[PDB]
Amino acid sequence: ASVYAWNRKRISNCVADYSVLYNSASFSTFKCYGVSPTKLNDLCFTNVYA
Amino acid sequence: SALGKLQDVVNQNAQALNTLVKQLSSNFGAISSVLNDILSRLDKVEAEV
Repeated sequence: ASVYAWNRKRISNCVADYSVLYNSASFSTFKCYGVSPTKLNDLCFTNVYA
Repeated sequence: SALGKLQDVVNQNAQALNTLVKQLSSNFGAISSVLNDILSRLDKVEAEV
């Protein structure tokens, strides 16, 4: 969607494997501001929104 | 009211210990007050500060 009408999808009750997402070099910008890209697979999350 | 001095000393020591043990909940500019919560989310370089 547009930047002023961005859609937010609720991600809950599922297994999140961020290692596969980080190993993919197809992403040009990947910057974390509160966590690390390597510690995502060893940490739970309450509510995830994209 | 006769043993006020000993009770006052004991209360001062207890309050000092309570303040020293409660200062662990502060952040001092960090993201959390528990070192395990910081070492389990950040890396070596970024958590160092």
